[PDB]
Amino acid sequence: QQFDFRASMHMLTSNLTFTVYSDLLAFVSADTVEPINAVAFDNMRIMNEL
Amino acid sequence: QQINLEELMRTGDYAQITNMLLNNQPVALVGALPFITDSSVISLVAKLDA
Repeated sequence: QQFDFRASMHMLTSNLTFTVYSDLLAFVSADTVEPINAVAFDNMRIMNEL
Repeated sequence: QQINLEELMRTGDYAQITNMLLNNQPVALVGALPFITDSSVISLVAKLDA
């Protein structure tokens, strides 16, 4: 093929400046009550024989 | 309004308090508590208590 400039010159649509994140989750801050205080769908208290 | 502290540190705090504090809304707290005495009026005008 012969070469024709015009037709080979294309413009470019590119976004600009990302920052890709993996793992995710991590951003989650989470603690836990003290075991002696649990509950199931029940809501009364899992493990309740003092 | 009110919020039992005993049940708070038990339940695990649902940012309920966290929100009210953030947003500034008239509120109360309840239970055992450490008082702290001050003098030099100053302190007050400066509104330290907040």
